Amino acid sequence: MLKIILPSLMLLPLTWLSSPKKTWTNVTSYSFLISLTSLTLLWQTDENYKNFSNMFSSDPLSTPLIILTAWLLPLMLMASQNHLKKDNNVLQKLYISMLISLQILLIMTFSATELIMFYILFEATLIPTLIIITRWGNQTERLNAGIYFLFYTLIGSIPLLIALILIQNHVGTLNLMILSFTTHTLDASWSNNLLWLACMMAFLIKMPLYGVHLWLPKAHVEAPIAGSMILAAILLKLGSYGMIRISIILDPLTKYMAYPFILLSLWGMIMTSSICLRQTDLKSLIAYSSVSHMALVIASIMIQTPWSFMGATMLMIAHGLTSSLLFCLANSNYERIHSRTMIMARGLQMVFPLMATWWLMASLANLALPPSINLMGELFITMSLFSWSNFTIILMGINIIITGMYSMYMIITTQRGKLTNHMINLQPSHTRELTLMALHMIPLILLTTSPKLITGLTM
Amino acid sequence: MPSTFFNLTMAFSLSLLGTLMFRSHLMSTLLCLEGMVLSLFIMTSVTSLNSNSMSSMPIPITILVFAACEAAVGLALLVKVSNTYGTDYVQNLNLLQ
Amino acid sequence: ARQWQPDIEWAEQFSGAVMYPSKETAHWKPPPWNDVDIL
Amino acid sequence: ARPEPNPVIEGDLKPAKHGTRFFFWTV
Amino acid sequence: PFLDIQKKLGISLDRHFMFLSAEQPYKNAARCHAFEKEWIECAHGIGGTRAK
Amino acid sequence: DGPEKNYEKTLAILQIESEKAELRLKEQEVRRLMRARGDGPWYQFPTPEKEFIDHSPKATPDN
Amino acid sequence: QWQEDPEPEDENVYAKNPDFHGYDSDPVVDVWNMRAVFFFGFSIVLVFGTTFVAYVPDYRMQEWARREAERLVKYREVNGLPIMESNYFDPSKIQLPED
Amino acid sequence: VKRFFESYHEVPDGTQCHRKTYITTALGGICGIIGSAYSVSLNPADSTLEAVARVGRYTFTAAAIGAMFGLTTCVSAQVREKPDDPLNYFIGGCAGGLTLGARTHSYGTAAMGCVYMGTAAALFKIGKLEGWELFPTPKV
Amino acid sequence: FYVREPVNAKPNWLAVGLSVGASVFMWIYLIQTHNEDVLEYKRRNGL
Amino acid sequence: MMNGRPGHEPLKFLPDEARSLPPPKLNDPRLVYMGLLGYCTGLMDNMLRMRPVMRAGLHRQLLFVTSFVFAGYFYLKRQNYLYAVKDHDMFGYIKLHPEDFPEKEKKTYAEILEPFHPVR
Amino acid sequence: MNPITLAIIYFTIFLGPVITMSSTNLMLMWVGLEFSLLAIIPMLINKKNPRSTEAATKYFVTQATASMIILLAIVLNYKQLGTWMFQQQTNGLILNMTLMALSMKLGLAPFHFWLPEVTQGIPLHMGLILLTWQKIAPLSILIQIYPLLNSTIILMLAITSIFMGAWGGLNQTQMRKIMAYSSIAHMGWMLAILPYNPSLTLLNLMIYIILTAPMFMALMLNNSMTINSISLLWNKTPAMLTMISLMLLSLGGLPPLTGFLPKWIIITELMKNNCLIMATLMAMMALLNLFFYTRLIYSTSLTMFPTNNNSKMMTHQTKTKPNLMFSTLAIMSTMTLPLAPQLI
Amino acid sequence: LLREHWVHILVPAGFVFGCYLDRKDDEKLTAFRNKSMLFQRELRPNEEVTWK
Ligand SMILES: CCCCCCCCCCCCCCCCCC(=O)OC[C@H](COP(=O)(O)OCCN)OC(=O)CCCCCCCCCCCCCCCCC
Repeated sequence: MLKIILPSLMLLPLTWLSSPKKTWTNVTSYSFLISLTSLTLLWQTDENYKNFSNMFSSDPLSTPLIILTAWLLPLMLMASQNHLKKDNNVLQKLYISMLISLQILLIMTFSATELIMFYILFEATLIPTLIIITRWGNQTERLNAGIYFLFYTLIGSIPLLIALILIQNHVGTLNLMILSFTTHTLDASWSNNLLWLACMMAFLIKMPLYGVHLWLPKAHVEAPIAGSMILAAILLKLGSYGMIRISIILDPLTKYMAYPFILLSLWGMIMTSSICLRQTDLKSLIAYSSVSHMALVIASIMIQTPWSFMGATMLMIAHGLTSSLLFCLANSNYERIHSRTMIMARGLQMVFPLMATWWLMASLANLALPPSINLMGELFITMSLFSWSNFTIILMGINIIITGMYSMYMIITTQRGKLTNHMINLQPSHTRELTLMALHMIPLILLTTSPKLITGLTM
Repeated sequence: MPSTFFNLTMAFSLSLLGTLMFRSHLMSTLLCLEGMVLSLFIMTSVTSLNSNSMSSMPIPITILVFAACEAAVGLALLVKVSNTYGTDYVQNLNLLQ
Repeated sequence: ARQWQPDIEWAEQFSGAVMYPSKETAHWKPPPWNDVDIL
Repeated sequence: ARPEPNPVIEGDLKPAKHGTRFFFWTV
Repeated sequence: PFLDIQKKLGISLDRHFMFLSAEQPYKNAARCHAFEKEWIECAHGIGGTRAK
Repeated sequence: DGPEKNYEKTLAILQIESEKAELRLKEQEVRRLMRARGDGPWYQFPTPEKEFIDHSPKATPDN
Repeated sequence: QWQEDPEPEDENVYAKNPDFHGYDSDPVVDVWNMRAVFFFGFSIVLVFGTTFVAYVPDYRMQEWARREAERLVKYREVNGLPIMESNYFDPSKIQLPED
Repeated sequence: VKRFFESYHEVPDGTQCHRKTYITTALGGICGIIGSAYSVSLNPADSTLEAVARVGRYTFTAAAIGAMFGLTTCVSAQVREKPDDPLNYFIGGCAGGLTLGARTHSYGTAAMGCVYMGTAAALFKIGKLEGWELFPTPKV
Repeated sequence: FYVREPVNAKPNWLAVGLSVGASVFMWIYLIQTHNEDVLEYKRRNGL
Repeated sequence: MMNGRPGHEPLKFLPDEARSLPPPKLNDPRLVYMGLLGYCTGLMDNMLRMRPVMRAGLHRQLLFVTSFVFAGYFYLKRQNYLYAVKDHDMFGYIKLHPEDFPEKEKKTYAEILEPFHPVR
Repeated sequence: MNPITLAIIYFTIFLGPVITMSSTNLMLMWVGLEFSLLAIIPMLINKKNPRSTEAATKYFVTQATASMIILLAIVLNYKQLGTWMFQQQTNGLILNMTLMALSMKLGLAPFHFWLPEVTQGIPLHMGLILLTWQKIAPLSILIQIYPLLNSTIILMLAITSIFMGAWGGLNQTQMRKIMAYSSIAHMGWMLAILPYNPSLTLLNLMIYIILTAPMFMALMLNNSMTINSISLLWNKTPAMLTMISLMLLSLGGLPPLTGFLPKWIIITELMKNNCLIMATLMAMMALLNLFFYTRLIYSTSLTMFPTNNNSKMMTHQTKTKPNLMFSTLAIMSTMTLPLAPQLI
Repeated sequence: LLREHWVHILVPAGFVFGCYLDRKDDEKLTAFRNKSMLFQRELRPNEEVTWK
């Protein structure tokens, strides 16, 4: 997998060497094709994993993501052509390159055989992200948000560093292939009960768990649209990908060491879903929607039943695409409105007829409408959770009712009701804004036709 | 030397306790500092002499030659201080806080 | 609307000989820029 | 009696086995 | 030692006089010269961990 | 090119990684042994050199 | 008060360039930055990509297994063998602990 | 004068609390002295007496955290009948956290202290239970 | 142009020739070392 | 560590014994990296000194890309030796002290009984 | 300085560490340490400002008493073994003295008070030498004697330094002292692995030198001893803003950059030796160091602090360039990580 | 081909280089070329490599 990567690196030379006026089209047009080369990995004609080479591999779980990581770079660069079009021609070429490095790094992290290669690349992605959030962040508080995003991930990260070096000494190689075909069975000691927490905690932090998710609402609030898309679509899912590949070892402990997180997540799912119900900042509501719909995932990567896992793989890819779509349209309202407040800007369909159709489809993806991969995902996690304990439906049942309420409230108070009297007149929709959306949903429609590709390792 | 090398050693520790707890004048430290070099010089010379190790007598003196200059530097700093503050008192040396 | 660049006040805090000023520490004052004192 | 000298590793160098075996470096 | 510029250059400015059995002036043998020899020709080729 | 290439490539990747793993662990055991044993070329700490011991005929007769 | 610029206004790019596509202010760059984005975006990724992804054959062997079952179910049923015997690794291979 | 402290570990936990509390109290007190010493050497006092007082305050506070830790952990173990249970220690660590909190007259510190100190003590128990090695000799 | 004629108005032609010439000596020694090296390696071992 | 080894060259860079090892291919990814590492140093310099970034010091750019690379071949040549000594040393010991590194025997998975923890 | 004097001093400041490293007779190692003490004091007071005399008089007393303690260890050994050099047999207290003493000259842990203060009153230039070409000497003496020193003490001085360095740095706003504090911290990691794998100490040093030397020549390019001063870097010289950003995050352990390797392999070596207690606590507060590094990042790069009109004047004038060393030592430092295996 | 028609060849070239670099890895990991159990066959006539 060096075509999904080397051609990517070369994007950096192109963003720099290219003309200031033509820099945007060379980069966006080329990475669209970079995504097309990424699609070749999907050609798996047998169940064996495609080990491209010693360090680089792609199995069913990584492949559905590498393609998404390559896909969003085009979109990210199309959603940030407006803001970042007021810059000095060298601030742009920095932002474009920053976005380019994220998927170079993220493509490799999702396509990495050695778990510590994951760690080095895993924690590197913070550098590009923190720059995108802090350097271009509009609000006074991004310095703070950046600190929260760096420390919560970093304090979790050093325990994983110690744990992975620890298993290398215990087993003798951090190669995901071998670690899988070798006998690593923890022994339920008090210490192992700590190892397990060391490995999972760093992944559980960037996958916002109810206890440590305050970093994500603060980060996406002041982050520029491209950073918020990256955090929701690819960055948070880095934590999920890690939990799937790391729990191959630590096989016995999670049977009983998971209860704490599972309950934290399911109760967390309800409270995070509910506070979405009365949050005035739209970007705030989407972020907590992201916490709740990701709290379902940590509760399926821990129950560990075949269906959970691919419920997880289905939902992660699906929610990634949906969340960005929501964060992308939130930005289009923010740029014309100039405020994140949900109460202002009422009645837009009256003035932006189509964006409202995109808003409606994004919300229906947000809630579980049935001919969507989003629902298949939740339906499956719901099933397994029920298997874990029939009572789980109650808590995963209060979340579904709340999820319907906030998803439609975003449509009802932003895209319906009487028009706002006279905010700065709202200029019509650009074709870029609409495509950036179409590019998010057309793939959501196509993937829903053949869900098999994003089903995970389990199935 | 069994107990004659304990007096000298404790002399060095009593001189150690001195250089480490300052009081007013800086000269008293420097002066104390020198008390150690004498104790080291005496101990080095003593054992070299009762080990009949003549190949090592060079050291007892190299110790003094280096210690003398060391002290020369120390006093020039001291003179520099009572040229800038009119006293050698250490309290004055509290600007770097 | 432009990214908020830091104003004078945000800058002010970083002055002073100690970032997080203590009870008595705050009483101190920043070191002279020339590295030479008036006494 | 003088103690025995540590034994002597013998042979000729051959490129290291599988290369620097540092974390994930095909090298 | 840390940088053996002495062995390399072949010079011996610092090694000739490190032990009591080194060449003493006018060959006036030191005291304990009967032993240090016996204790360093023993520990020669045997590293410290096994000179101990 | 086929199912054959990845299966055979993955087995080659596993053999390199399995052999690297066995050696890395054996290093840690060898390195534990030579440190304490001091019977191997690594961890051979120095003692004075007999190349300075003066074996000349000295003045006194008991040297 | 200190010196600094007054907040700049945001231009109505739709006032000039009434055909603004949202990519860049001068018109030709805009046209050529959508003529290449709709094309490389939709025309040869959503179309050629979906074509190729649709034609990936027997993805993860699930087109092979619906036949192998059929000949195994064909073979097992006609020869009278149990369709899915209840132990997979044969008991004979398994040397169970004798305790 | 070290064979002593070690004794704490030798007898099974939850048993002979008297010794446990005494030993734990001493360690805290020793730390008190050292801590006061650094606190007096640097950031000196105004009068000899004022500093003697400090030393006393720090010593007692530390001795107290030592005692309650020892007492709580021993008693919890005995009552809960879990001879070896990390939690026992946590109860004790929390206790120390609270004491410290009181001597500093702050509920918040007690919060900081209850979790952090307790966690730390618990880890000590686990450490002993799992034979974790601290400051290990080089064995490479 | 410049009131104070830039010190860099016309190249330090020495700095070119010891910079260019030095690098071309590096290569001719480096490439030489490799082939020379390969040989010894090949013959030192059987081949 | 590896110092104190018999025959150690007290101040030498790469003992001739390292002649036995294969020479680093000039295009070894690493040496090529050092090259890029170098080009960047050059470009960076131009930038910090405020010169046209790429179109300036085309002589220097060469000195850099060619100094770093030169350094590489001769460094890697050594680091490669050091690692190679490590095996000579390591493998030898495994044998000279065989008992300590016995070849234990591994049973087929049939014999071994690994406890099955149900997921349920 | 009469250029002759400059030569004599500089030669001594350079013969000082070199004699230490080359010799084996400890005595000759002591005088190497002594010459470094004598040579550095003249340069320290070059401005001769009132702050400077204070700096030198502290540096000298701290250095002198430690030098005397190191000599006492050599003198004591001479009587416990006729040799003039530490051996397996050496009394444990003899070695511990050498650790404390040498940990004072290097300024590690509870003896970390002199360094921050002398780093504050000396010029940026002499700051570098006082931080990096004066640590080589004592460390050499320790690295030579590693087989014999105590694993317990080193670890305590190691951990303490890491903490003191980190905590001290958080509050400081003067750059010279932020660096002094970082050096205390890095010096800590170095002395942590000395008992186990000295060869890694020499890596955690070089990398520190290849990181700090560019960082200081950056601070002085604009001679800014204040963060506020370095924050207006964007106006005075914009290009160094990019690399200053990466080098400081490299000084802390963040993974893509070269700075991770020293911490990563030290942690790997300590876990190989089973200190998974010690290593864990060190790595954790190591994360505190990055917080103050990033706070500076914020002021200098990610956010643009307001500047002064008189700055436009300094822009006009051609900026005297940064030496080439900056680049070669900025890149080899910010990104060599892909080449770690050969470094170790 | 350098009137801005050379910046367009940068990425396309990266693909080529990647493909080349990629097929190189295949050459390295060619043990068990055809020695795998599931896929071991006698080289059919006129075929020297089962998979290249
Ligand atoms: C890949 C990993 C994840 C990557 C995410 C980002 C990728 C972006 C770049 C690539 C985008 C395209 C490639 C990825 C998606 C591929 C989808 C696809 O290939 O569709 C296959 C489909 C033919 O179906 P087939 O594959 O044969 O199904 C198996 C039956 N046994 O082919 C078709 O027939 C296409 C038909 C198009 C029209 C569909 C009309 C029906 C739509 C029903 C919508 C129902 C309501 C949806 C509600 C959503 C929420 C509101």
